[PDB]
Amino acid sequence: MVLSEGEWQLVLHVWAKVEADVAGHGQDILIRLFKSHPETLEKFDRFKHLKTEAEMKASEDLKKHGVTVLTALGAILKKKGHHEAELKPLAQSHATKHKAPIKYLEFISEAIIHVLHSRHPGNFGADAQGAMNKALELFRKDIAAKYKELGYQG
Ligand code: HEM
Repeated sequence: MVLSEGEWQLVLHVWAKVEADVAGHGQDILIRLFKSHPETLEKFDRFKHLKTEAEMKASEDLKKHGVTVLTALGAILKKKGHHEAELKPLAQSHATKHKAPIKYLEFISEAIIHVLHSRHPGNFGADAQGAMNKALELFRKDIAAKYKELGYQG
């Protein structure tokens, strides 16, 4: 698929606001994922012991991982579709080591959209949400194709 320039501008305009507080957004997104879809927590040996939202919010480790996650995603989005090199090591680790199914990438996608909608209503109207959804769908499609080349699931 291909996004237009005007779609990429909508994506990077809201992402510029996210980047004012990467750690806070990273925490909100992972906590949303883990509360919405508790099954995903089981993939993280590092975090699986966390019982409550309160425990998640107080974890320095979870916050650090949120920063890692959003920094990797932010680098991919700023490539505006030209992200083949950034995607390769990410696909390899998530297919072979972490075993992160496409369905769980859908779930974190939903979590990202929820948090941007909650925190940035003025810059995340319907057209901006549509552009962010397309960017994330593009990401998932390209990662699924690499999963296939690497010998993991769809
Ligand atoms: C926007 C989607 C995601 C991005 C950009 C992302 C990014 C990253 C990065 C950069 C790392 C560290 C380096 C590496 O191991 O590749 C990592 C590790 C990891 N990811 Fe993801 N990830 C995403 C989605 C997921 C999902 C949905 C799952 C599983 C439900 C997952 C499970 C893991 C695990 C288990 C680790 C290792 C954590 C640890 O023990 O240090 N990832 N991810």
